[PDB]
Amino acid sequence: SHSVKIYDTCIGCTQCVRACPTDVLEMIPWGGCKAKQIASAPRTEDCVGCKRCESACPTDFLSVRVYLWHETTRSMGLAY
Amino acid sequence: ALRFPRFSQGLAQDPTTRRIWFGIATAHDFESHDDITEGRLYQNIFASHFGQLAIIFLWTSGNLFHVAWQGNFEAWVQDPLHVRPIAHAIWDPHFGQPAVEAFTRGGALGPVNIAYSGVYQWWYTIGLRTNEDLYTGAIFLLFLSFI
Amino acid sequence: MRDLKTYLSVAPVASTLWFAALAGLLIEINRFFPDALTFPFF
Amino acid sequence: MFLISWRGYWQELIETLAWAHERTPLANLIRWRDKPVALSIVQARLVGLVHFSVGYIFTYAAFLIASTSGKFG
Amino acid sequence: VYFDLEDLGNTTGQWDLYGSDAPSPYNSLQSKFFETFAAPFTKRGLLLKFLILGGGSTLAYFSATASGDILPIKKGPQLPPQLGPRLG
Amino acid sequence: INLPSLFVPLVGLLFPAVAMASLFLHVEKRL
Amino acid sequence: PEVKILVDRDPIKTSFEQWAKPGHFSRTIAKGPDTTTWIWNLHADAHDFDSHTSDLEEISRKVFSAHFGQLSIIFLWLSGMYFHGARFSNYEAWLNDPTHIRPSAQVVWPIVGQEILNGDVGGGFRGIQITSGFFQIWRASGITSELQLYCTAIGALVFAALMLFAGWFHYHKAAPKLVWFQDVESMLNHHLAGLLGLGSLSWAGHQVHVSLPINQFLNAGVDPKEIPLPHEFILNRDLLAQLYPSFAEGATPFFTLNWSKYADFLTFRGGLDPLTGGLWLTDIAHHHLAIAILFLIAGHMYRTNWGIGHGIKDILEAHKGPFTGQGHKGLYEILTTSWHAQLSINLAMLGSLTIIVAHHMYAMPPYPYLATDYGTQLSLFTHHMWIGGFLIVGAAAHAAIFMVRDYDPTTRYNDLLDRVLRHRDAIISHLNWVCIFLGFHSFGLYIHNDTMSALGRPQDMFSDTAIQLQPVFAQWIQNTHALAPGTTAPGATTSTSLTWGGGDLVSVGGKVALLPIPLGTADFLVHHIHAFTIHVTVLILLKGVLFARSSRLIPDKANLGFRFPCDGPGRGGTCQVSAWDHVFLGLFWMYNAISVVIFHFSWKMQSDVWGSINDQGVVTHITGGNFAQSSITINGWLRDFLWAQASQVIQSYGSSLSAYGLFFLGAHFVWAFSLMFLFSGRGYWQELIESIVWAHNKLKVAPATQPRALSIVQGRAVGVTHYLLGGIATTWAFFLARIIAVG
Amino acid sequence: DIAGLTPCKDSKQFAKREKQSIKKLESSLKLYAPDSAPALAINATIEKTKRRFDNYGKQGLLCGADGLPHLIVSGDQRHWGEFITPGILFLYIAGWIGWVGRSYLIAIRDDKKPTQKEIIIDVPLATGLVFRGFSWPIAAYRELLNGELVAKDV
Ligand code: CLA
Ligand code: CLA
Ligand code: CLA
Ligand code: CLA
Ligand SMILES: CCCCCCCCCCCCCCCC(=O)OC[C@H](COP(=O)(O)OC[C@@H](O)CO)OC(=O)CCCCCCCCCCCCCCC
Ligand code: SF4
Repeated sequence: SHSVKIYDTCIGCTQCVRACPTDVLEMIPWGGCKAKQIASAPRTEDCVGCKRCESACPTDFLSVRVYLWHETTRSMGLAY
Repeated sequence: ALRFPRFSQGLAQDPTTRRIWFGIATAHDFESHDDITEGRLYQNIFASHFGQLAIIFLWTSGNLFHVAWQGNFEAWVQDPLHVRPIAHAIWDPHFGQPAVEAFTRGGALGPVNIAYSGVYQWWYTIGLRTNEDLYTGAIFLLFLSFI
Repeated sequence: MRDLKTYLSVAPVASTLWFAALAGLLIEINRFFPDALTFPFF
Repeated sequence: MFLISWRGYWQELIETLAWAHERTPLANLIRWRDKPVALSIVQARLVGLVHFSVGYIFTYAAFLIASTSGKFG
Repeated sequence: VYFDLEDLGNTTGQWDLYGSDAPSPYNSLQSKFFETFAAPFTKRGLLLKFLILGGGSTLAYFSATASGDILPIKKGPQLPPQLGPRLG
Repeated sequence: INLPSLFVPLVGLLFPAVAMASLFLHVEKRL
Repeated sequence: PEVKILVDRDPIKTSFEQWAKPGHFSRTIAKGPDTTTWIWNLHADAHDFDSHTSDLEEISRKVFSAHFGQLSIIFLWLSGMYFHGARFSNYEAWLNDPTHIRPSAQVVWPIVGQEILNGDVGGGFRGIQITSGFFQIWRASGITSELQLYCTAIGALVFAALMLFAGWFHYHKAAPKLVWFQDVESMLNHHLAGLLGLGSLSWAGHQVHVSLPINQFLNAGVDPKEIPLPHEFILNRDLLAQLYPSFAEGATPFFTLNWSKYADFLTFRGGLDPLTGGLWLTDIAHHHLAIAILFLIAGHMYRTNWGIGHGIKDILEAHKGPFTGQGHKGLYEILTTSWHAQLSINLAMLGSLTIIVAHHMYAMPPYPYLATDYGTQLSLFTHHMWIGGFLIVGAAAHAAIFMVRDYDPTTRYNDLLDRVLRHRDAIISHLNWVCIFLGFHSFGLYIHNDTMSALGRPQDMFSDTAIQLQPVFAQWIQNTHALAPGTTAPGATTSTSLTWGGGDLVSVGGKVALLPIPLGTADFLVHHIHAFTIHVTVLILLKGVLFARSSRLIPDKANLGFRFPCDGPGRGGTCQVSAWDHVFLGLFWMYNAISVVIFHFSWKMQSDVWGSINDQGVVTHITGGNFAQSSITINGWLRDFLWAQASQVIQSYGSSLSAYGLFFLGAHFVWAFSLMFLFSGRGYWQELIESIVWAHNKLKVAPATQPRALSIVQGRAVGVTHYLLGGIATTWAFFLARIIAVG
Repeated sequence: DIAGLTPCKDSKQFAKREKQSIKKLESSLKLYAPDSAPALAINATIEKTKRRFDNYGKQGLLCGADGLPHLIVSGDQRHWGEFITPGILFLYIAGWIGWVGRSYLIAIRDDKKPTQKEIIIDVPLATGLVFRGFSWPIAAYRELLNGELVAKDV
C-alpha cells in the first residue's frame, strides 16, 4: 500500500479528490482556510499510485503527496 | 518473513514475480533491511570482506593449478620468444573433428587455449621455474582461502 | 502592409534572411581570398 | 529493446497472455504461483544498461585479441 | 440473473467443462497389472532423490566410457600442428 | 579415467540441475 | 436526394492580420507564449484540423484546399526536374549512346573546391550522375530535344500556379458544403471512370502516336535529330503506315469489329525486347487500352441521379450471416463521417500498392535501357519499398485516432467492430504466439547454422549441401509459369517475366538484363525471416489499435487522449500505454523489416542476376554467386555483404563519389545522436537547464520566454525521427556509392 | 626548426605533393576538347592550385615529414598570423554579437509583454543597437568598473 499525505498549505480546492480513479481521497471540514475545507486520504489500501492527484494540486509546493510503498494485488492493478 | 526474501517484509508479501527479482538485487544493501542496527550493518560488512578475500585467493589458486596441470610453463621457460603459453585444456562434446585439429597448438596433445593474462611472464620474472613451484603456490593459496 | 512588415520580423523569417545574407558575405569573401590558413597582412 | 521500449506496452501484452493460458485445455491444469508482471521501470533501465555494456566489452575484446593475435605483430 | 450469494462458485464460474466422472474404461486385469508394478515410484522425496542420483549415475558412466566413433573430442588430433605467425 | 570427462559434465549438467530445483523449491516456499 | 453542386460565397476573407498573430487556429496557442514549450506546440498541432474545431464542414474545407496546396508543390518539383533535364544535363548525348554515357542532371558551382563533385559522366559533360531514371522515362516518351523538356517545365510551372490559385479559391471564395463532400457514389463514379479510365485511355493514345513510332525509329538506328517530329506522324499518315501497315485502314476495323487487323501494334507477346531490355511497347499500349475499357465500365456501378446503379448502404446491409450477427450494417454512416477511417483504409492500400510496384518493376522492366542501368534499378526498388512501409504504418496511426476520437456505439453502432472488440484478447494471444513460433524457426536456423559452421560441422548445417529445405511450392509455381505460354495461355508467346524460366536470357551491351532466378534453401530461409518481421510489426500496430480505448490495466484510456506520455508510475508503471507510443514502436520494426528486404534483394540480384556476358556466352556475375552458400549464416552477411561492399564508399575520398563518403559518416553521426534522446528523460534536462539559466541571470542576459526541456512525447518523437534518418541515410550512401562504382 | 619542422619553401615533400596533384588534374584534363568549357574549368582549378601552394610558401609556414603545413600556437612571434591575430579578430567579433544581444534583451525587458518582442523582433530598435558593438570593449570595461555588468544580489 502506498502512502498519501496532506499538508496544511492546502487551500481546499477539491481538485485532487475529483481526479482520483480509485476513490482514495475525501473532503473534511476545517478552519484554517477560506474554504473551511481540507483533503484527507482515508482509503489508501486501494491506491494505485498514479499521482493523478498531484498533477491537479495548484499550491507551490504541493499539498498532497504520494509516496510509493509496498506492493499488493490492488496496488498493482491486476485483474487476474 | 515466512517467505523469500527474509530481510524485507514488504517484498515478501508481493504476490507477483517482482518479489523474486528485487529480492536478489537488494541483498547486499544492508541499510535497507528490516530491523537493521549499526552493529549488524558493520558486522555484516566485516564478514562480507572476509568472504571476498577467500574468493580472490581461490581464483588465483585456480589459475596456478590449471597452468601447472594442463599447461605449457616448462617449455615456455626454455624459449620465451618462440612458444605460446597455455591457459587450460578444452573439453567440449559439441566439437567436430576439424575444430579439434584447429585448436591443438603450443605443443599440447589436444585442444587448448592460449593465455593472454601475462602470468607466465610475471611468474617467470619473480622466480617460479618448474611445475612444482606452481603446484606449491596453488596449495598455499587454497590454505589461505580456507583461513 | 503593416501586418506584412510585422510578419517579416517573426523569428523564422528574420533568421532566414539574416543567415542568407551572412552566407552570401562569407561565400564572396572566400571567392576573393581563397585557401586562407593564416593572416598574411600584419 | 529494454532501453527504448518501456513498461506499459509489455504489461498489457502479459495480461493478454495470462488470459490465453488460463483458457486453454490440459494446460490450465497447471497453475503458476506468482502472477506474471512486466519488469519494473528502474529494473528495465538496469537490465538494458547491463546488456549494453556486456555487449560492448565482449565485441571489443574479441576484435582486439583477434586482430593482434592474427598478426602477432 | 447470474448472481447468487449462497452459491458463489456458480456466480464466479467454477465449472469443469470437459471432465467426465464416468467409470474406468480400463478393465481391471490391465489396471491390476499397472497399479501393482508401478507403485514403488510414487513417493515424492523417493522419486526425486532416485531420479537425480540415477540420472547423474548414467551420465557420469556414459561420459567416462564413450568411444571414439562418438565424440571427436575423444579421438584426439590426427595431424601435425602448424606454427603461429612467429611462434609455434 | 579421463578427468575432464567427468568434471565438465557434472559441473555443466547436474550441478545447475540440482541447484535450480533446489532454489526453485526454496524460493516458492511459504514458511 | 439528388446530386448537385453546393457552395458558399466568401466564407473567410483574405488578410494578413492573422499572419502576425501566431497560433490563431487554437485558442490556447493564440494567448501567446510564457515558456518555449509554446513554440513546439504551435508546430505540432498545425494540421490537426479536427482538433482546432468541432464542425465537420470546416474540417473538410480545410482538407480540400490543403490538398490543392500539396498538388501545387508537386507540380513545382516536376517543373524543376524538367528544367534541369533541359538546362544542366547531358541528355542528348546519352540519347545518342545510352549504354556508355552515365545520365547526369545537376552541376555544382566552383566555390570551395567542391567542383570535384562534377565528375566525368561521359559525353563532354561533368556533373552528378542521377539515379531517378528520368532519361529512361523521357526516351520511352519520345522526347528527343531539349526544347520539349523546356516546354514541359513551363507547362508544369503554369499548372503549379493554377493549383495554388484553386487552393485559395475553394477556401476563401467558393467553399463547398458538407453535403457536397459526403456524396461518395458520384465521387467513386468519377474517379473510376473519369480519372483512371480517361487517363489511361489518353495515355494509350499518346503511346500509339508518339512513343511507338519514335521508339521504332530510334531502335532502327536513326540519328535522334533526323527523326521526324511527333506531330508529323499525325499530319502525314503514310509515315505511320510505313511502320505499321494497319494504320492504312484507320479505324475502319475498330467499327467493322475486325480488331484482328490491328495485331500490327496491339500484341500479346510477353517477355522483353532483346534490343533495349524492356517490355514491348506494342504490349504496353494494348495493356492500357484494356485497362481503360475496364475502368470506364467499372465507373458505372453506383447510383447517383437516375435510379440505375448500386446503393452502397444496400450492398453493405445485404451481407450478414450466422457467424457475424448483423455485420456491415452501420459502416456507411461511419465511413462518411470520419476522415480518419478513410485515411487509414487509403494509407493501407496505397502502401501495399507501392510495395507491389517495387516488385513488378524489377521483375518486368517497363522502360527501355533501364534493366542494364543497375544503379537506377536498385534506387527505384529501395525508394518504393521505404515509401510503402511508411504509408502502411501511418494507416495504423489513423485507425487508432479513429478509435480514440470517433468510435461511438451510442449514435453509430456497427456489429463487426463490436465483436472484434469483444474478442481482442484471443486475437492478440494467437498473433503473439505465431510471432514467437515464427521467430524461433527462422532466426533460430541461422543461429544453428553459425554454430555448426564454427564448430567444424558443416554436414550438420541447413543448406543445399547438407540438410535441404527446398521451397517446393515456389519452384512448382514458377515451373507452372514457365509452361504457361502455349498451354494455359495459348495466346502468349513468351511468359510474363524472364525470372520464371524456360532457359531464356536477355543481354544488352554485354550486360545481363534478365534470366531465370533460382530458388534454393537460402531463399526459403530469407522468406521465413520476412514473414517473421511482418508478423511482429502487425502485432505491435494491431495491439495499439485494438486497445486504444481501454484495458484491464487502465480501464478509461480513451479519456487520456491519443497521445499522452503515461498514466503515472503506479500500477507497476504505465509508460507508453497510448496508441501513439505503439505507432512509435512500430516504426522501428518497420525499419527492421524493410531494411532486411532491401538487403536480401541487393545481394541476390548481384549474386545470381546482374553481371556481364561474353560473346561466347559465359555470364560473370558482379559478386561471384556466393548468395547460395554464404547467406545461410550471419557471419556470411557480416563478411561477404557489409564488409566487402562498403569498400566503394570508404574509398571515395578524392573522387567524384566523395559526397557519399561524407554522407556515410554524417548519417552514422545522426543515428548515434538520436540514442541520446531515446535513452534519457526530461527530468535530468530540466534540472541542468536550471543551472544554465542561473548563469544567464547573473549577467542580466536571461530570456523572458522561460526555457524548458522538451516534452516526454516530443523526446520520443525527436528520437525516432533522428534514428530513422540516420539509418536510412547510411544505407542510401552505401548503396549508391557501391552500385555506381562497379559497372 | 621549431619541433623539428623545416620551411615549406625548403621542403621536398611539399613540392612533391604540389606537382602530384597538379598533374593528376592535368591527366583528368586531356579530354572533352582543348578549349571546351570543361577544359577551361580544369585549367582554372590548376591555376588556383598553383596560387595556393605558392601562397603557403610565401607565408613562411612549417611543414613536417608528411609534407603538409603545421600550426604553432605557443605564442612565438614568427607565427601570430597562425592563431593569435585571427584569435583577436574572433574575440572582437564574438563580443560584438553577444554585447548587441545583451543590450537588446535589456532594452525590451521593461515591456508589458516582453515575450512578444522575443518571438517578433523590433527591427528598428535592433537597427539602432547593432553599431554599439563597434565599441563594445570600452563600454564593457566602463560597465565593469561601474558595478553595472553583473546583476547585483544574484
Ligand atoms: C575459481 C578457480 C577455478 C576456475 C575458474 C576453474 C575453471 C575450470 N576448471 Mg577447475 N579447479 C579449481 C579451480 C578453478 N577451476 C581448483 C582449485 C581445483 C582443484 C585443485 C580444480 C580442479 C579441476 C579439475 C580436475 C578440472 C577442472 C576443470 C575446469 C574447467 C571446466 C569447467 C568445470 O568443470 O569447472 C570446474 C570443475 C571442478 C570439479 C572444480 C572443483 C574445484 C573448485 C575449487 C570448485 C569451486 C566451486 C566453489 C564452491 C564456487 C566458487 C565461487 C566462484 C568460483 C563462482 C574450467 C575452465 C575441468 C577441466 O579441466 O576442463 C577441461 C577438470 O576436470 N578443475
Ligand atoms: C601552456 C603554457 C603557456 C602559456 C600560458 C603561454 C603564454 C604566452 N606565451 Mg608561451 N610558450 C610555452 C607555453 C606557454 N606560453 C612553451 C611550452 C613554449 C616553448 C615552445 C613557449 C614559448 C613562447 C615564446 C617564444 C613566446 C611565448 C610567448 C607567450 C605570450 C604570447 C601571447 C601574448 O603575447 O599575449 C597576448 C597578445 C596580445 C596582443 C594581447 C591582446 C589580447 C587582448 C587584450 C585580449 C582580448 C580580449 C577582448 C577581445 C577585449 C577585452 C574586453 C574586456 C575589457 C572585457 C603568452 C603570455 C611570446 C611572448 O613572450 O610574448 C611577448 C613569445 O615570444 N611563448
Ligand atoms: C472526371 C472528374 C474528376 C476528376 C478527373 C477528378 C480528379 C481528381 N480529384 Mg476529384 N471529384 C470529382 C471529380 C473528379 N475528380 C467529383 C465529381 C467529386 C465530388 C463531387 C470529387 C471530389 C474530390 C475530392 C474531395 C478530392 C478530389 C481530389 C482529386 C484529385 C485526386 C488526387 C490525384 O490523383 O491527383 C492527380 C493529379 C492530376 C491528374 C493533375 C491534373 C489535374 C487536373 C487538371 C484535375 C482537373 C479535374 C477537375 C474535376 C477539373 C474541374 C475544375 C473545373 C471546374 C475548372 C484529382 C486530380 C482530391 C483533391 O482535390 O486534390 C486537390 C480530393 O481531395 N476530388
Ligand atoms: C496522406 C498522409 C498523411 C496525412 C494527410 C496525415 C495527417 C495528419 N497526421 Mg499523420 N501519418 C502519416 C501520414 C499522414 N498524416 C504517416 C505515413 C505516418 C507514419 C509515420 C503518420 C503518423 C502520424 C502520427 C504519429 C501522428 C500523425 C498526426 C497527424 C495529424 C497532424 C499532423 C501534424 O500537423 O503534425 C505536424 C507536422 C510536423 C511537425 C512535421 C514533422 C517533420 C518530420 C518529423 C521531419 C521529417 C524529416 C524530413 C522528411 C527530412 C529531413 C529534413 C531535414 C534534414 C531538414 C494530421 C491530421 C498526429 C495526430 O495527432 O493526429 C491527430 C500524430 O501524432 N500522423
Ligand atoms: C567461498 C564461499 C563464498 C561466500 C563467502 C561469503 C560468506 C562469508 C560472509 C557471509 C556473512 C553472512 C551474514 C549474515 C547473513 C545470514 O547468514 O543470515 C541468515 C539469513 C537471514 O537473513 P537476516 O534476517 O539475517 O537478514 C539481515 C541482512 O541485512 C544481513 O545480510 O538467512 C539466509 O541464510 C538466507 C539465505 C539466502 C542465500 C542466497 C543465496 C546466495 C548465493 C550466493 C551467496 C554467496 C556466495 C558467493 C559466491 C560467489
Ligand atoms: S513520468 Fe516517465 S518514467 Fe514516470 S511513469 Fe511517466 S513515462 Fe514512466
